[PDB]
Parts: sequence; structure tokens; C-alpha cells
Amino acid sequence: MARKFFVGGNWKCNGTAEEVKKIVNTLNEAQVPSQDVVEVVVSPPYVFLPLVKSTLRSDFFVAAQNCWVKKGGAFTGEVSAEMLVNLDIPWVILGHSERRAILNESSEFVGDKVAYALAQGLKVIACVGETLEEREAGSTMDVVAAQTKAIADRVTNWSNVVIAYEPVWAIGTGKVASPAQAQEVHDELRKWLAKNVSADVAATTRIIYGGSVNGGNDKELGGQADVDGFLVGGASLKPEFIDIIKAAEVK
Amino acid sequence: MARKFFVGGNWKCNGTAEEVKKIVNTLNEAQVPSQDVVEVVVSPPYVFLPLVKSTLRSDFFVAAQNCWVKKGGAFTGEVSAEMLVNLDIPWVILGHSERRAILNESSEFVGDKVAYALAQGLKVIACVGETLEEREAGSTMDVVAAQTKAIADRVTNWSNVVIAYEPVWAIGTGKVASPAQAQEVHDELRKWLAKNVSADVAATTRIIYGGSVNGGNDKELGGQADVDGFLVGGASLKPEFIDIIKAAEVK
Ligand code: NA
Ligand code: NA
Repeated sequence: MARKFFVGGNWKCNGTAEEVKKIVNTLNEAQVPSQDVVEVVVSPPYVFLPLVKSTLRSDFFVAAQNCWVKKGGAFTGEVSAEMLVNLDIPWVILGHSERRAILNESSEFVGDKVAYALAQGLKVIACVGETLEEREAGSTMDVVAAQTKAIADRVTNWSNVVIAYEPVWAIGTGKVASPAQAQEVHDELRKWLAKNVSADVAATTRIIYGGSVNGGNDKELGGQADVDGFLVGGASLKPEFIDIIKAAEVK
Repeated sequence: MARKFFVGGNWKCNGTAEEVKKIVNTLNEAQVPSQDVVEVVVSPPYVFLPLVKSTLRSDFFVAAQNCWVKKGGAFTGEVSAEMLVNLDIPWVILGHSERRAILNESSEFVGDKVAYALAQGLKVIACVGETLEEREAGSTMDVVAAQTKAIADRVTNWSNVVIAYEPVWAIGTGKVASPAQAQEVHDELRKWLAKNVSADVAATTRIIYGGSVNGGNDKELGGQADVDGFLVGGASLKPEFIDIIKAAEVK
């Protein structure tokens, strides 16, 4: 069966109560493809998770932007997976490029987080991706495979995992990634999954594109054979996010 | 004028919606010394900040357990100081020992956070403290002074700062800190402030004790000349927190 298209919206470290209410109302009024065609997840900052979950349309789902690596306790400032489950938040983003680079999250730390979140029943958007220096050194797939392997070594069931490929090399660097360049990475990553996990896991796991997505490239990216959707950044705060969801429709 | 006694409760990475409602109700029913005698701050995880702020008695105040180092934006998983201001959360804990050690927050990173939070109007509980290895090497005041200096170099107004000394050496190590040992550190730290900032800042800044505080030591600690209150850990989730607040009363 064909993989269901997946559109996640990562709000990042943005939002006020007033803006969140406007964003949620615009999402609630949106008219998008059916639940059989597209799965939509939105990811507010921690402090807005209860507000968004309480007010968002029930056919769109909520994700935290991170969670802690293990059971809660004496970890000042952290939010545990079981807290998210208590608040009925079904998804979490883990290993985002900004946390790997700025907050120095290692590939093994990310892998441990994925395993713990899955064990607590959360669904996970697990992020991977290489920098410009890594790409220009010829290391794109070496890096992406190593990041993915640290997760795969700790995952026994991929049902509740979506992989997001972030072309960090093409985010704020002056380089523009083409749909063909996205497809090349997604294809090679899926082939890696087939060999290192199983053919079935490769065929069924969504691999979503986490680069710049907009009206000029969303249909072109979404129609690539190994691109199963998007992890959207700044447009996720804006009405433009709705048009990105609509790219799931192929009439 | 005498420094107003200060009792903060750090819930750490603990809580469910049901438990938070019970904790808040118990605080709301508590009968404690007047606002002229004691200032009380409670610190839930990010996901419970709106719930606690909306339901807690108006004479107790709410703190976040951390915030980001600068303006928000592309910092997946982080919560900015301006978000906390938008949600009417007046306080933040910064530099907690667990974030310095487990999350590798450097002294300069903590200092930058303190400065940014203060600039956005937040009040700050700024935490310092030495490990057992540091203490046994003779480095207690070297470490505490260096941590404090990184903050002081970035602070021009201390009005909205409270310093918390955490005896990390006596937390989970088999060593028990005495009230005299707490007083020694607090006195030396205040003397450092007098020389490196000003006599007025030393005389007016609360320095609270962040070790183990309970019915067996709270009056003894609180009565020390240079101990101005407590940053409480696990008891902050429990009715025992109320008896700790009551230690502010010296009849
Ligand atoms: Na596709
Ligand atoms: Na005292």
C-alpha cells in the first residue's frame, strides 16, 4: 500500500498566546485533502501544547519539538515523554538539526530519545541531515547513514517513525536545493533502510523533506518517488502552510 | 532594610495534570507568613506553566525552570524569555546544577541567559555550586566565584536577581551538609559580591540555600546570618513545602 503523505509544521521558538489562537483558527477553517490522502502534524513550543491540543481540529495532530532521553525526575528544565502522553500529545520531533548543532545533541543521544519516546507510545519525527561542509567533503550519505544507524540500532518497530531529511547545507547558506537533489538523498536513504533494516521497513516508512518548501517547489518535491511529504519551518506559522498541505493532492 | 526571606520550589521534571491540580489546591489552602515576611515562587515544567499561573493563589509567583539565551526564532525545542513574559510568568531559574552538569551549560552561557532574561523583565534565580571533587580539591570558592563572576560581568542591575547556592557535593553523595557549612559558603559569596560588585549589592541580594531542606534543618539554616531562604527540590511537590515556607517566621 502506498505511503500516506505526511505534512509536519515545526513552529520552532515562536509564538504568543494571541498569535497561536490566530494560527489555530486559520487551521480550523482550512479545507484540505482527506485523512486518507494526508496526515497533518503541527508542533508548537512546550508552553502552548495544552492550548493547541485543546483548540485544534481533531483531524490534525500535535507534536512536541523535543523531549527528554529517559524517565523524568531530577532534570531541571526538561519535559519527559510520559508528560507528553499525560497531556495527550501524540507526536514528538527528535534530532532536529538545530538541536544537533546548537544544543550539541549527539547521534546516540538522539537515538536513545527516539527509543524512549516510542516505548512510551509517542510517534516520532526523527530528523537527520548534513551540513554544507559535510556535503562539499563528499560525506552526505556517510553522515546521513551514521545518524540513521544510531537510531536504527535502538528501534525494533518502525511503525510509529517518520524520518525527516534536512538539507542543512541549503538552509541559510546561499545554496538552493533542487527537487532532484532531494530525491537523490531520499532514494539513497531508503535503500540504506532496505539493506540495514528490511525491505518492508524501507517500503513503508515515510521519509519527508525538511528543506525550504513553498508554492514554487511543493508539487515538484511531493511528486518525487521517495519524498513522502514535508517538515515545514517558517511557513508553518502562516496561511501558506495550508497550501503546502494541499500539495498532497494528485488528481 | 533586612532582606526578605525567599522560598522557591523547583518541581524539576515531574508532574501530571492531576498531580499539578492537587499541588496547586494544597498551596491555595495553605496558611503561611505574610507577604512582608516571605516571597514564595513555584516552578513547574514548561507544559504546566499556563495551568499553574491560571489557578495558583495570586500571592505566590510562578517560575520557569529554564529559558533560551537570546531572542526566539530558529531554536527548535527552546522557550524564549519573551514567551514567558507573554504568558505572564514572572520568574525563571537559570544555571541549575543539573543543566550545568547534564546539559553542559557553561558559566558564560548561563551568564548570557541571566542578562537576556533580566533585559526582558524577568526575575531570575541564578544558581551556582561545586561538586564533591571540586570541594575535596579545595576549590569551593574558586568554583563558586568563577560561576558568579560570569553572571556578574553581564549584570548591571541586581534588583531582580536571587542567587541560589547548591551544595552539589552533598546531593546524592553520602555527605550531609550542616547549617554551618552552608553559612560559610553564603558568607564568602556575599563577601565576594561586596568586593566585585558593591557593598550595597552584597547587602541587598538574597542568597538562598539549594541543598536538602526539611523539618530537621529549615529553622537552623534559615536563621544563619547569610542564608536568606531556600531553593527546594522534591519537597516542593509535597505538603512539606508549606512547612518550609513557615520557617521564614521568627517570632
Ligand atoms: Na512522493
Ligand atoms: Na537568615
